[PDB]
Amino acid sequence: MRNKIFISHATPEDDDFTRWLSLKLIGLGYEVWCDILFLDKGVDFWSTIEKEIRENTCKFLIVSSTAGNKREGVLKELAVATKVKKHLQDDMFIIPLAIDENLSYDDINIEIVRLNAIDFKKSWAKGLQDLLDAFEKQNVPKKPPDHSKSNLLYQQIFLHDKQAIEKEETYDSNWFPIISFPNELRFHRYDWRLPKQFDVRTLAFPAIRYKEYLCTFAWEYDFIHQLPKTETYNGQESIRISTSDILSGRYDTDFIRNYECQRLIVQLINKAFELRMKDKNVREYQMSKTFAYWIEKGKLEKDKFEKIKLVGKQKNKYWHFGISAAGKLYPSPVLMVSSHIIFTMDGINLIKSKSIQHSSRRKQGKNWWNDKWREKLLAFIRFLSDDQNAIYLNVGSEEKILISNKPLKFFGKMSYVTPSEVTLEEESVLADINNFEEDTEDLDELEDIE
Amino acid sequence: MKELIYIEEPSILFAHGQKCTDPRDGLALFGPLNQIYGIKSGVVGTQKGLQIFKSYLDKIQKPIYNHNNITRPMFPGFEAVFGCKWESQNIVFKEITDEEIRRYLFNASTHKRTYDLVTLFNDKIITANKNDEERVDVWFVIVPEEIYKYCRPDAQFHDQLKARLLEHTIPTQILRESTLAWRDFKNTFGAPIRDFSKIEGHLAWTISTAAYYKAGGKPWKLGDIRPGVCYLGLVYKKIEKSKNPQNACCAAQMFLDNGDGTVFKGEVGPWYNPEKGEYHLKPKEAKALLTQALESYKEQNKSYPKEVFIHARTRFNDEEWNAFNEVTPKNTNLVGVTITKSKPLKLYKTEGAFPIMRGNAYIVDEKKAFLWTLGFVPKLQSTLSMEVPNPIFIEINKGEAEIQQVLKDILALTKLNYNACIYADGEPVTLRFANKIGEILTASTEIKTPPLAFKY
Repeated sequence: MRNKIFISHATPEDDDFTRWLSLKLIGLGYEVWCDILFLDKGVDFWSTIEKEIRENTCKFLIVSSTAGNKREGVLKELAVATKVKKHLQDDMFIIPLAIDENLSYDDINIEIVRLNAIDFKKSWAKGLQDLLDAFEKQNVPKKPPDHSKSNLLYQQIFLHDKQAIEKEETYDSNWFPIISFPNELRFHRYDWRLPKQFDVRTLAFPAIRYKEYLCTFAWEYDFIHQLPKTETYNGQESIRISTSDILSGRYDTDFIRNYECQRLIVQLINKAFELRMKDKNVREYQMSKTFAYWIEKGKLEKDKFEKIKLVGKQKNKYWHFGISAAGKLYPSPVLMVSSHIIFTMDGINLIKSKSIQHSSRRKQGKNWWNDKWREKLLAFIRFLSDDQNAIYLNVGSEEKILISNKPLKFFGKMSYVTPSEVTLEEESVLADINNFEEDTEDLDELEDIE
Repeated sequence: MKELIYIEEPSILFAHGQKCTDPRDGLALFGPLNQIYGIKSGVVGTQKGLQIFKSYLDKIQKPIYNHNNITRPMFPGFEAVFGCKWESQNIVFKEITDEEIRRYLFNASTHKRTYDLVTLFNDKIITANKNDEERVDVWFVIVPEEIYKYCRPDAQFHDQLKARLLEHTIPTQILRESTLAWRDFKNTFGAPIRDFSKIEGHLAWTISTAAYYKAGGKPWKLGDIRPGVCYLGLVYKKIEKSKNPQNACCAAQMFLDNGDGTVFKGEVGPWYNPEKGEYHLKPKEAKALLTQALESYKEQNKSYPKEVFIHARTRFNDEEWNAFNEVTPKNTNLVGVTITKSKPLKLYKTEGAFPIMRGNAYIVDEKKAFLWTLGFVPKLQSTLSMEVPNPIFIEINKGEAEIQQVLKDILALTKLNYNACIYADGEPVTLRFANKIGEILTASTEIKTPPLAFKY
């Protein structure tokens, strides 16, 4: 006969049921009162609760839970409700809801035992239907259902502190820019000088076979170190294109188009990086297409470079951080660096079974978040650096490529607020978050990446 | 110092015309878009497995809570979320007593073992649903944990069983009692094999959502879809069974705003190229498949389709696009988009441990972009990606289309997935089950499959 329905609960403990009931009741049209919808409020909250109980409610239905059975706030609001029920002779003003399956009649409150409770522990829908028909059978005021109100309240209460905010912040990529390039790229017409059966990529300097020519950044007489009878070669028949011209794209001729030139330069960059990694006192690991490079045990100050552990123990084996490089030119000349983890017994003789390697790589990276990725990657890049702020790729005797140490700094206009340390239990459950059905082929998922 | 663009979360539509980002919260607050009058479920499984199914059904009505309940919300109960009844009274159970199971466990060839088990399950299902008039809404086939444990590293059960029952045009759902009663499964020292005590609520959520979708009901759909637009994507598979490698299988997957896609089978053709690895259809069968999909849309909507958004992890040559343009009418926009996730562009944060969001975009040109479909979620206060996310690289291979438009559309399309009730999945649904649907196709190749919904 009054205005709105009111419900109390043990807010610190049973918020799930109160949430469900409140949104389901407001969705059907009943104007609900509970402390859940009043988030970010409460100084004299008890006074407001007492006022709305006294003169702003027709219903008061309350949880009957072990936590809420003896809570002081629940007890005091229940006492105020009993006073209001004594005032208004309606004996159904108090509706216990037995959602708790281990609260017998012995420990239920004295003035709640004799009352008739509607069962919610069997199923919330059956209890909701019982409450609805009870509301109808003493003419509880109702509004036509409008779930728009439920949507508005749910997003502005349970989703107000967990939304992306508008403020600019920067990130850190693995796209390392190339500071400078050699002056020119030269195709030499070795012809009879260079045998076709010989594998060009095995040469000391980066050289890849293009038709009958040989395209390198080196010099014609620079390559006489390992292969003879090329001192007779002349610099006239060789064709040189300025690197800035060929990479820009404005260069185009019947000999070579701008499409294959960039791919050739990318392959040259990859080969140069692979050759340069030979003398950087790192160890190599073969992959499907590229190579990975890591640090052996005992090659650093307790295997730590600038307070960062690139190598660490785990159970009965060792893990080492490693990188793989691959160049690209279209969105400015950059080098992608991909981070991987390589497993070993102590510091040498990597595990022959790559299956264990890739399987336990996930369990070794499960506990490494953004910081333990970026810091290790930057530490590895700084370690591989030779001078202050660059890495030198020796392509020629006088020509070398410079790769900047600092990667490109992207920035986004949308940020958020980092919460407290919540991940502690995640790694336990993401080992099972793929086990919700376990039907998906885990082995095929890894193979599907290729 | 490059720029980044954030695309707002695409809301999905629920019952009573309600749209919200989280499928679980929307379902629990408003229910599925189209209600149904109950799930007359039929279950095939062992007597003990039948007891597991009954116990789980009893457990569903009572609420289930996760450990944190902030990243994996609560489970109110079946009739509380869906407004329909499904329990152990209106149940049509088929006796598959383990005597025949131990007879069929005598084989040693894993392929033959899973094949014969799938045939026995298929025969039981078809006999049950054709011998009598009891309309079983969903056939919940519960595989004993021994069967799958001894027959799992075709070899998978789900793909071939689904292929057989779609040949028989019959809905089904595969479940495991370990997924159902993990508490009853323990290792040597009594610890659970898979501790779901922290994710029990989400387990019930995903099982309930899959069960409801399999009953002909549509849980949700994209609520901010463009008027009169479809998305016809594509899936390939290589048939290694044949001695000649070039032959391959293809399948179109057409998705409307509803999210219940339609799979059109394609004839076997020589498209596997061992040199480059990117497959291309010959013009004849490609145009045949495109005409089939176009006519399916025409009969399903009394109008021509407008967006054959051929999504693939490969490229299309010139003759494929010439054939597609020839098939499509003049007043139709044709766009072929290549989507891949192997390009390393990990954007580590400056400080902290929580990675970048899901939904950040990086524009490269007018045809290529990077979309972050993994990582931290502001609402979930957690990360869908396990480690630092790697964005998916999308590229408009051919045709003219705004890059932000296709970015938002592909994000919204990733938001639509019924087989697993999660906030989102990184790969698009058109490619989510690409491996699964490809294995379904290669399981039943010579069978002529008419245009049928994704639930089969």
